[PDB]
Amino acid sequence: FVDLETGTSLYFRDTRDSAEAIAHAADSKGIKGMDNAIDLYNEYRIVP
Amino acid sequence: GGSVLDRSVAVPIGDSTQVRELFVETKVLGVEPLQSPPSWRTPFRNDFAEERLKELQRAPFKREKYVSLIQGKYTPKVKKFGYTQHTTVDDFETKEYKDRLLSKQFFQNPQAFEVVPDRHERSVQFGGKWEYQRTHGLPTVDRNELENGWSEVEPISDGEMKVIEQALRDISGPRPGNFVKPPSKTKSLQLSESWWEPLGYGWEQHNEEQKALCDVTEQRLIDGSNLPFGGKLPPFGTSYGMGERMRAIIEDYSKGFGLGPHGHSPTHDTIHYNTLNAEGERVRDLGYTDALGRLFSEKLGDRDVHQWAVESCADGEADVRQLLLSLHEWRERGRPPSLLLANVLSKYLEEEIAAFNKGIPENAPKLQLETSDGTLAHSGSGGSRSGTMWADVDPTTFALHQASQSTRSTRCDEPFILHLVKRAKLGECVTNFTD
Amino acid sequence: MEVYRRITERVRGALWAHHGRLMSERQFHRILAFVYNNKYEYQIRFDRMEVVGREWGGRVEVVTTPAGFLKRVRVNPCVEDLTLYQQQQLILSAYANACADGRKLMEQAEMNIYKQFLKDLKPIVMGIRDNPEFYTVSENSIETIGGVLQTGDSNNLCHTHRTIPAAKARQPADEVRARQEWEQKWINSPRGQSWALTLRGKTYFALHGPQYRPRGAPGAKKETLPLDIPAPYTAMDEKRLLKKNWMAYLDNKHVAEVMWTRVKIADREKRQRLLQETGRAWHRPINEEAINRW
Amino acid sequence: DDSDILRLRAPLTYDMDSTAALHVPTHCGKASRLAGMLQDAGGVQVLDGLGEVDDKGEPKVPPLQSNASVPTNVSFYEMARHPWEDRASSWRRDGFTEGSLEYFESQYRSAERAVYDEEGRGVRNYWPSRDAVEGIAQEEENDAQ
Amino acid sequence: ANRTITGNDGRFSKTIMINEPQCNQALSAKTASELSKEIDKATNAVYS
Amino acid sequence: QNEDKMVVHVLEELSLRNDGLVMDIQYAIRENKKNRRLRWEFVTTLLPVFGGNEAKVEQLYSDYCDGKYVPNITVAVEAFIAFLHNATQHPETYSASDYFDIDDGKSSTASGTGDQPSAGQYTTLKLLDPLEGPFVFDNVKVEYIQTVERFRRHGIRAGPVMAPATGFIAANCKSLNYFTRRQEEVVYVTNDSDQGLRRSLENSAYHKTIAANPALQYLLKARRGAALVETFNRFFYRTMPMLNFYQNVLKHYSETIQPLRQAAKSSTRGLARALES
Amino acid sequence: YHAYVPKGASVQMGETFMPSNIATAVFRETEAAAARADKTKEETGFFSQPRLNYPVSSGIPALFSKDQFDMQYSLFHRDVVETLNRHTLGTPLEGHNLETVIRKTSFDATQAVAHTAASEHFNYCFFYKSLRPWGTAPPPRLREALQLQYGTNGSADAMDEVRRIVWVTAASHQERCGWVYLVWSGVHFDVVEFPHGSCPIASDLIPLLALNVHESAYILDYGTSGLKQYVENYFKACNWPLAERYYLMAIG
Amino acid sequence: KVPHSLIYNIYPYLEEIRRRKGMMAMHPPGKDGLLMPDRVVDNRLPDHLKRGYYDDVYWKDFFAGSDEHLNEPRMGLRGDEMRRRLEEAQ
Amino acid sequence: RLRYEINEDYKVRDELGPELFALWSKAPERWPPERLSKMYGLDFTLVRKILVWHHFKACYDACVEPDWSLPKRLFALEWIRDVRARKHGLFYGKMRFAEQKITFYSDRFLFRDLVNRREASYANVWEMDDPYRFLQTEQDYEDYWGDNYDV
Amino acid sequence: LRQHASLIWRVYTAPRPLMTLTNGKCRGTGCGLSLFAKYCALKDSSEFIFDGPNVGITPYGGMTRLLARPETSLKYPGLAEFVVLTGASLFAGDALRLGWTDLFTTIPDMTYHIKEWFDTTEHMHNDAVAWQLGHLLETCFKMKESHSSAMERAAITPTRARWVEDAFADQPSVNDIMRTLTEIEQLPFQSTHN
Ligand SMILES: [Mg+2]
Repeated sequence: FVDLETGTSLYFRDTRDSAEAIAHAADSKGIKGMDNAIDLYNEYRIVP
Repeated sequence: GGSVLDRSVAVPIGDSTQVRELFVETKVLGVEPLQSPPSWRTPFRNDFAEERLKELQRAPFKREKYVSLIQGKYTPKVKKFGYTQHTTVDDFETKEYKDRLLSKQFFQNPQAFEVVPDRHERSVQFGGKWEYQRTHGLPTVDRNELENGWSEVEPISDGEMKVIEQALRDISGPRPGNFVKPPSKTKSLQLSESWWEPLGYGWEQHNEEQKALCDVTEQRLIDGSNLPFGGKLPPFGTSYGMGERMRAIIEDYSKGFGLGPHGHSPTHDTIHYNTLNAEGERVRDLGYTDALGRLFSEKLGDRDVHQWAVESCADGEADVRQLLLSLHEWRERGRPPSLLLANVLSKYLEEEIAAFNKGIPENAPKLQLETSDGTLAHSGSGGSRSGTMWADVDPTTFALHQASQSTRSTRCDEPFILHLVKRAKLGECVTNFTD
Repeated sequence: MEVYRRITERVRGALWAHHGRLMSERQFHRILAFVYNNKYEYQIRFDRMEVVGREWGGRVEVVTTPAGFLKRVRVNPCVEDLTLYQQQQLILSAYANACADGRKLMEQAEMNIYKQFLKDLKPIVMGIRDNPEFYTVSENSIETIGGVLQTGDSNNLCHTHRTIPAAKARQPADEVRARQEWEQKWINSPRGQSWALTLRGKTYFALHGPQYRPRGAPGAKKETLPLDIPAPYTAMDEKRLLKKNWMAYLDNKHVAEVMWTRVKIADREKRQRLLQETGRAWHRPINEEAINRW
Repeated sequence: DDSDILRLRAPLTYDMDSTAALHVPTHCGKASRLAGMLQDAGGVQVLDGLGEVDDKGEPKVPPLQSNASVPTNVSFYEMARHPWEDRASSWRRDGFTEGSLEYFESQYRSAERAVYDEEGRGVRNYWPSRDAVEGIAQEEENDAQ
Repeated sequence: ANRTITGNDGRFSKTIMINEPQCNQALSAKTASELSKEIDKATNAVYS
Repeated sequence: QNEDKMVVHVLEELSLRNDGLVMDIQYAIRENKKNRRLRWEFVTTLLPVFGGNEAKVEQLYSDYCDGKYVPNITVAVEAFIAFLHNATQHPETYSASDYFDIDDGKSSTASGTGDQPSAGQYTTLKLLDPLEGPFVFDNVKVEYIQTVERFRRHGIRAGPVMAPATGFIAANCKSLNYFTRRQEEVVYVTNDSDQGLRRSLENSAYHKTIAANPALQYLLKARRGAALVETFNRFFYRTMPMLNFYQNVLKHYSETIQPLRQAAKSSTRGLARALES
Repeated sequence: YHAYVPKGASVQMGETFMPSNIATAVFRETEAAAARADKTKEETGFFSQPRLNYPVSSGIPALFSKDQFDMQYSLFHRDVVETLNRHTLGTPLEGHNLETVIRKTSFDATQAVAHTAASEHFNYCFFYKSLRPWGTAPPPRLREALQLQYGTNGSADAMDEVRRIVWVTAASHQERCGWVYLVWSGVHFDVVEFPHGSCPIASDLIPLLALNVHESAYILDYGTSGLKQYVENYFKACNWPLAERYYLMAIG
Repeated sequence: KVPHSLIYNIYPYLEEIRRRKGMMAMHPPGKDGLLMPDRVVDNRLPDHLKRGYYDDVYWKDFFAGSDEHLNEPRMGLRGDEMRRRLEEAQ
Repeated sequence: RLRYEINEDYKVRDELGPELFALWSKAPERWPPERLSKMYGLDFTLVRKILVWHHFKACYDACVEPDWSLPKRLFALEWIRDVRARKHGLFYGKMRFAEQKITFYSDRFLFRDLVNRREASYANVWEMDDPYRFLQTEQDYEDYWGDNYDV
Repeated sequence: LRQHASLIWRVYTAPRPLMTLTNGKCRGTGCGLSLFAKYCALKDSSEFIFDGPNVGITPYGGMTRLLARPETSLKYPGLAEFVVLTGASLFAGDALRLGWTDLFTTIPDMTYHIKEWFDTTEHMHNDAVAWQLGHLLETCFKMKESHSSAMERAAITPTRARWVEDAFADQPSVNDIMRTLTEIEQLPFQSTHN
């Protein structure tokens, strides 16, 4: 997954609006939630 | 003490007489309550007299040499980070804290505090079986001083911020070696393992480097035939897996990273780099060389480099070692020439540069050595400073390439004519043979 | 969280990209941990104070800690006659303007935190670019197996900047030592002697003398020379790993490489967006030779 | 009429248009939560003449003021700082024991001014005698003694 | 409860479909306040 | 001739015996040429003296960059005066661009200097912030900044805050530049030895319109008669930083040159006898 | 972002110098560029121009200004290729090598279009591949070969002599439409002059160096009388080592 | 569906949802964390310049046997250490 | 035969000096497990485990006795789950995986609690994480302290 | 009003990725609902009508913001006044050129394919998620292949842009706008400027 560059742009989608990602009105800056790593080592394990 | 809490204790100024005779001006500001001075400004609560007496009694010891009583010990001892033994910082430790701590430590075990320790064994305890609840941890600092007493932080301006993030956006620009790793920097693998050394890993590269850049009097040549697999990677299913983990290590260490000229990773899904050695050929036909390089190697001709250096410097001109160094690093290991070497070459080669420059149309690139701008990087001049077509070339590759041109003598140190006769009769195919 | 972790990954990645140094996972997380705890401290102290939002006239008052917690609500009996719906909306809008004021405060606080954080990164960052071997090439210059090709256009437009004095090294440390030399020179002068008896002088000595801090008082008790971590000259996490187990070596270098790539991709995305906003770039690929022809 | 469109730009009061301001994100999250928060605060307080101005203009029932200010002593980097050296960084460094380092540095200094100028003439020599290179410092022996 | 909003869930994906073909998909106050529930309960789901 | 040198002669001679030093001088010169700020300062300072074409002022700016121009002390003095005038008549442009320190009436103590420092006056002539100033490398720029602020805030007069005394071309001397050997062409305005700044001020046609300003009254007359000297040197440091720059270049040259020639001859003869042997 | 930026434009740093007017004009030029890109994607034939190994955004050093070389590359050569594509589709020559187009169209009047375009395509290609921007010094082995033929009792006399014979050959082709090649006959070297619409592969030689003697090549820079100067400069900018490895491959 | 046994893994996530109120939710105004390169920086030096460049900061002959950091790896070396290299070569 | 150890990023040698011991020593209440847990890039169970070990090492280092209630405090949820499991299936020990309920929750099962958490608010930060927020009813307090006959 | 506005906000702040497939027309608050999702796809049928001064009211749905971005003033000066004053429909091409969204597709029943694609996916780790989502986007919704400028549906096709900027750009009233317009209607068929 990591090797194929594809989808890494998506960590950074907040960049799509320039004057916003500076302003920080929306709390969601990241793929799964509030930031890109909130819990890296915990969340994903909820899948069997 | 910078702080709101850091005001002092009650101090004497004398009777009305001495007060009027002390102060010249007095200006008053409105009444507000008395904050009790914190524990560290309080002289009776902070007295260190015992510890200071200990320091003084040991003070003459501090004036002598440090000497290891293991003779033949040189290397320093490592003190690690966060060990309690080594912590010198007392944030709130007053005499008060040190005493509360002392007492708690003493009633933990007394036998730590005896010069000759008696047997220390645990007995029962008076609070209960759960007594640790009323006992444990370290003495606690009062929370008022924890929160409020701290120094006033020196305000950071916007200037220093903009500087820091400028430096932050300087380092995020690409380094030329990372996307496609030079075969020269991928020979450098060493593991502490007992299976890594028996197989010379980078041997063919290292052999190439040695043969091209080193005199034959001093060179060590690794032979692949005697090496474990024949200096190769074994065929797939044969080697019991020695070969496979070999390949895995190599492919993982030699992989590139960062972004390439097409703006994508080397491993990116749909779009590719170096298709059918399309870059390999692009180096084949271009090659890495300055125009200035060959103008110099043309005018100098046969005669001795060192001789030339003693010539081009009259006695008072410049250190010979300097322009010798810079010349060597410019010719092989191709680099931008230092403005020393550029000044020398300018007043040396002026007629060859004139002759190279005399025909050119107006809007086309000329060849010029002028250092009026501070920096030497020949990506900075437009490549027009020297004759270079490249922004950067890694030294090893440059040296291999220009040594593949036969001009200089490395293995030709021998007698001249014998060298040339070996070159003619044995050809260059004499090294087809590995024996 | 996000703004920080992005910059820290920038640092880690760059650290391995430019020199062969790895940052220990321990270290990488403990940076972030320090940012976090900073925020926490600011919270601890922020809850001791209150912010007052007010709606119509002054007749709806809402007292709330800057974190957005609600402590009191005062109301005119006028409001009591409205409707449950409008009462609710009124109080809710007062609460909103309170949260607004609080959030203004907090955002100044956060700017302050960001500054401290940067200041703490500076010996590392300026550790890697302040060496005699560090360099960069322009992002638009082609890279080929030998080395990097020259960008052709506008031979005036490429200026190479240099951060280091090329003659004998003057390091930040020499500058701090210079600063305390001038401090002492000023103090020990006659005009400085008279100044040290002023209020300005004693403000200066209370803030910036550590040497006079009584034993057990919070804060550093000496003045510290600025940290020097020259990147290519200091082995950090790669040598311990290389001695112990190759596998962890390969994994950690892999992590650093991945992070660096990711950072670079982000920078490409921001660049692309800024390019589209100003209309120099289209909204779908119109130039495919810039991609497919490699 | 132009004056009427001039009027549109004024912010929402409750005196003119009888509607509260919209502010959207707070309404989005906390709209259903409000009863809870309110009763946690022990209900509202109905006071009299909160925003009602008196005869000469003075506030009747003086309004509540915010104590809030940005705390200026709170840098955490100086709170937890390096355990022996007092530096404020987050950087973990394993130092060497002071006094190991001192001795070490001393013997280096001695060894190097022994090698590079052995005769104490004062100038740097890159071609040292075999006796000065493989020779042991007598200071070591003297320290044992 | 009004059968205004309907849905289709795959393992890892979620489909929320607004069904009001009569008034030309114009959401009422109740239906909108409902959608802001289904959207964030679909979006804050674990497997989406 | 081996004695008298110009700045260009020095840089082209030194270009052989110090690579790094010259590389530095030149990088710095470039970065100073890039600032719009230093340009605007030079221009708007020297405009009143010539009063004429900004073409000549711009030319003189570019020539000033190379050491090919130093202002004549006469021109210097009347430029300073012209400044005091233009800043007083309409205060808005030159108190929002050129900086004076302002009095705090929140702070009051009894002294003759410190009271004129305390209420409604200009305390000090302020130098450019370290970002907009003359060049410093980005190693040290942070510590430089911190130091500048720490010192201005707490009223420390020392280091980067104090302005070095700049030299000018003497009244009798018609020479355009600095020279390595001739020291009498260059004239310093010191506290004790003055260049007639006072007698030129009082006899100037602007003396009364400047005497009008209550704020300038402290910088004209201070317990330290060095208020005028400090205002002067500070002004020409913040406006024309590169006079001190080149002055220090030549200073350093004349200091270190002969050791370098000894090293050169010794090493070259080393490889010489080594070679012929 | 590379894919999204049009063909000509350079991607750089904002200096915030743009007034809104020209800032909009730019977006409009980009829109047009997108349209013409969509039509060039469909106008694409079998053959195409070669990618250049060296940056030509500025001129070719010591030889061409930007306008000269880009009047060769983006004007004459691309026309040649449009012609070649127009006439190799709907014929037995569809989708074959550049060779098997050159060689199977050789010496016939009926297919003269296809052959002329093909050979010009090759010549231009080989010309671009024959230019190394800052020039190069001729390798020892090639010098040894050339000396055994052209050299008369002088050191690398073969180099001055070869760069003389090339000049003479160039001046002796009067029509100013064609090419001058240094080639290997397979038994010896020589400098041959090909007329426009003729190629060394068609005559089954092996090409080493190419020089473009079309008047359209030197007109913008050296004028109409400047051919000598032109050639002299060409040797400052030529690529010898290529000629060498081709020579050595020819021999074995 | 989610098994009852695996739900504990969601806990830390759910935890800092709860704990994200206040300053922890706050981002620095103006700063996205994505800093694009603008200029080009090269600090590289000719060898003779760096021979004595770090003498004051550290000892003289700082780059001595360093192969990566020098274009001439053997400069500054005293004779012995030069001899060592050949000694291991043969 | 013992030479390699998994997870080389955090070494036991390096955790001997406990982190920020000069702080949470002095007011251990202002330092809940969260503040420290941001320090480690490991999963939850592991980092709480490590924090326990830190506290104990620190205590033994300072020559005072450690809080033995600390492991119960950090793991409180696990504690109570084990107590109620022990009362349910009748056994003494620690519940393991085989004996967990087989209930299958829906995808969005956590929504109610999610909006309850997302909208929570706290007067101070101590209220935010106190150790005892796990407990509401009396049954909770009876399960949490059954061990100390003191409490 | 409050519930619609707050709904828009909900879509804007959604924690996990929320992809709004826009199939068919949007009136004002619907425009808001579709455009502010971080992943907003447009099919050919997608449409935006920001109107309501025609029903005697001011536009709602926040799209006003999008129309006022300095970007829109750069690319299409005057377009903001055109769409806000004149109730006028914008289409997929216009929403793409303005950079309101990155994503567009022509594939039938896209929703089914998204479903079945995310059925075959395996883990929840954000590496995996990032790639799966990203690959989905690149293969369909970004137009890498089989797309042209002739084919995208556009109201503002470039002559129209020139006209709009001649009429509505930088005019300090509605009145100025229509005496301008009135002066434009008057042009002959033979003038250069017609
Ligand atoms: Mg519930």
